[PDB]
Amino acid sequence: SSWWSHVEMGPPDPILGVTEAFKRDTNSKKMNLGVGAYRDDNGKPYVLNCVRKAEAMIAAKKMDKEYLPIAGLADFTRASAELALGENSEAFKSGRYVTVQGISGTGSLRVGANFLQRFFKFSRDVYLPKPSWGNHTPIFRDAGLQLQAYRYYDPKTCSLDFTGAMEDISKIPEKSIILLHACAHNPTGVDPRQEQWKELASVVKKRNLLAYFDMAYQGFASGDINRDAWALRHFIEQGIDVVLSQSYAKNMGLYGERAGAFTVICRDAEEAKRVESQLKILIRPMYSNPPMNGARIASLILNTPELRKEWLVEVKGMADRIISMRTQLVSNLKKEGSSHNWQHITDQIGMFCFTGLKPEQVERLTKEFSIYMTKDGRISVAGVASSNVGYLAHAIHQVTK
Amino acid sequence: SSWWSHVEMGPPDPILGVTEAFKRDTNSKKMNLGVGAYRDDNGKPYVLNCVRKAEAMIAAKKMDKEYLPIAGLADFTRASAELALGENSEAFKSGRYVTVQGISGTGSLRVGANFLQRFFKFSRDVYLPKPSWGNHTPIFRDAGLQLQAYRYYDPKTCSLDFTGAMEDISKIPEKSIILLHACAHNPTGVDPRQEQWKELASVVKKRNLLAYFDMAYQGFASGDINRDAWALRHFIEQGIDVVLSQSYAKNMGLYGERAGAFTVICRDAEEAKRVESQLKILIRPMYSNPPMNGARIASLILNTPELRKEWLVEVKGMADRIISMRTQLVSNLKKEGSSHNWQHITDQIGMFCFTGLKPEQVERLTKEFSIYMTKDGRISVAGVASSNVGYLAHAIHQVTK
Ligand SMILES: Cc1ncc(COP(=O)(O)O)c(CN[C@@](C)(CC(=O)O)C(=O)O)c1O
Ligand SMILES: Cc1ncc(COP(=O)(O)O)c(CN[C@@](C)(CC(=O)O)C(=O)O)c1O
Repeated sequence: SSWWSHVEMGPPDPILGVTEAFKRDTNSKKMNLGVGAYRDDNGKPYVLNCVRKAEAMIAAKKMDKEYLPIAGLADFTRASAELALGENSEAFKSGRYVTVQGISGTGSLRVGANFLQRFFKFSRDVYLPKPSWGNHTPIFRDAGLQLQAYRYYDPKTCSLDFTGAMEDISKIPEKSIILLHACAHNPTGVDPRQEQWKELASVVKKRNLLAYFDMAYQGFASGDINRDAWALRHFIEQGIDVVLSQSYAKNMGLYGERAGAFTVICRDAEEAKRVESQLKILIRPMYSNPPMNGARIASLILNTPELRKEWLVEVKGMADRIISMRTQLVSNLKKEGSSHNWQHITDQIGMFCFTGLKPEQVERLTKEFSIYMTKDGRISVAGVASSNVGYLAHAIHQVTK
Repeated sequence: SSWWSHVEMGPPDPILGVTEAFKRDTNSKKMNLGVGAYRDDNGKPYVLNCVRKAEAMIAAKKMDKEYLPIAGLADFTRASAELALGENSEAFKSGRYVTVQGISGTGSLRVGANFLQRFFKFSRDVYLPKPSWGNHTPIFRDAGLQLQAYRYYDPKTCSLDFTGAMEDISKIPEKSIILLHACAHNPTGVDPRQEQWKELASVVKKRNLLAYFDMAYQGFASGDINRDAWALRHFIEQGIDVVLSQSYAKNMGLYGERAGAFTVICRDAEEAKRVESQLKILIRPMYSNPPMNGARIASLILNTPELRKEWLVEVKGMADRIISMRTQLVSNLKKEGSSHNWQHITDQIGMFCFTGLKPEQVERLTKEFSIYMTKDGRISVAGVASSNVGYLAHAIHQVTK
């Protein structure tokens, strides 16, 4: 017997594990529609133009690789706050916030759950939608809080169960924590309507719950960043002090560089100066300081007028294309002769489609066509190219026929 | 009352907090001898030549920014294992290890403490030397283990208390955890002698303790990487299955890029395949996947024959210079007319000197000369340039006179 003879084999990740499996397939026509990762119309990873140019200035500049403050690059930190909040914003104009650079959305989400475990003295309960992104569970559980659920999706009608959500939300105990997805709900692609949001805001404010916003797709829901931050701002402007996590993994295609941020909306500037210190105390014994590259890239872009403009034209370009892939898919399904209603494909927003396929179908998909998706029926439409939309339509159809 | 009205002001970091304070000083002659960060002889951050060239190949190559497996870049991962272990090594040749890319030394150290909290079923006790690097405490405490201490430094004689260490170590309960610094003990600069190491190995093996090695200075103790890994290898070759954390922050000057790795020495290749899965399950809900840049740089260097050679000439160059700064300092102290014995300055190895200065002296140093060090009397000699060795000697002397 050794030290680790009792450590058993744990399973591959529900999501990430798909990329691993995909990797090993020898089928020349394999498609990885597992993770939410953008591909150009050639079905090739796409590094944004503004990104290529921002990296080049960094180089040109001959910058050091010295340790960053515990909290991250100030410029990035500040530029994020702003991207989330809006320049007009009183919250931002008053400095009543604390933004800390995190290890992308995941890392921010975690710093945040660990902050909460430590200082949220009113409850240990975090409420997640049904369904929610898989990683939300272990992130919160590992940080040490309890998990709960509120109704969200209605698979019978392929949309938001608003009456059920309102009922569940209306009964969450006061001062509990609720996780809401800012826009492009994962894995559903169905977000509450503006009017619906106004209503949720009321009940959240009414029940005095702490709103935890996960903002991983700003600019992917509508192709417009300010429109994507509506709901978030609407909440804060209603007097709800939220906490939020931002990812630059998809909107900037900085996936493996890992750039993100965790923000806390406080009552005052002084309150923020104290939350800040405790966040740093939290981060220090975790990874000490954050990865500089991704943050340097982001910041140069966010803070360089022409990089910001180009960035926005590119975020528009990526959303339009997913749209053109959605369109083409449904169209192909009818063309293959599909008797099914594929309306949700084009109804849904974001990088995926929550297709409704059963596990046997997902299974057949992988094995007969070398098409990889998650077991919940979620496909990354973001990863389809003009060249294989036909192939997918066909397979989806065969296994559905 | 708000959400965070009860969150109090926590203090600035013992180490990192020094850089912050340093930042704000307007004294044109200020020196930051707080953190262990290398400066060239002009007292300027130094980005290694092999680094500048490896970054350039990355660019030239026009590589993607796609998500990395949960465990890191394989090449980096493997190249690390090797750097730690040696190519000859049976442990390495047998594949009885698991190396996971971490967020530098800190992040690896943490993934490791969280793994231990989760799977080390024999104790919750981690033994640290007296003194140890400040961050070791909160890293382990936050991960959830208990902290203990074993005697190490003897301030009366400015060296290792070998008889006291052996006594303390000889009584640590079986299957407990002990943290040992591979080389260039922080903040002491005094490492056990080869013969001393052989002896420690015996008692560790004898008491059946789990050896946790912190390898943040490989190549900084002697200017030779294989010599720096002696002790580590000696242990494993004695049959001790260690766990270790590596940082590329100093030896490669990748500070803010954050490249590191956590390794576990297992009994078999199959045991390693199972520890690996659990490590991934651990990492996933933490930061999901690691920062690619630093790892890409490291790997290209480690795995490119000519980059490895140049890298080694540069690691030699950095160690020699610290040595020349140590020499020059003591020399200057006598020249200023110091009545004190500064022998430890040149006796000590690594990036610092554990000077012995009292807090009032440290305080006067900062305020009258704008020279920043940690309160424990630790100065980063690595940060001295030919141009200010005189200034430091003089100040040290005034405040000591
Ligand atoms: C809702 C949501 N939040 C946070 C994250 C975290 O991403 P980051 O740590 O890379 O910033 C993701 C990632 N969703 C992806 C793209 C990736 C993943 O599973 O990690 C997905 O495939 O669902 C997400 O979908
Ligand atoms: C013994 C030891 N282990 C691990 C680390 C972690 O460094 P990394 O996370 O940057 O890889 C350091 C850093 N020691 C420094 C340089 C930096 C610090 O305090 O974080 C020091 O000034 O002591 C260290 O001294």
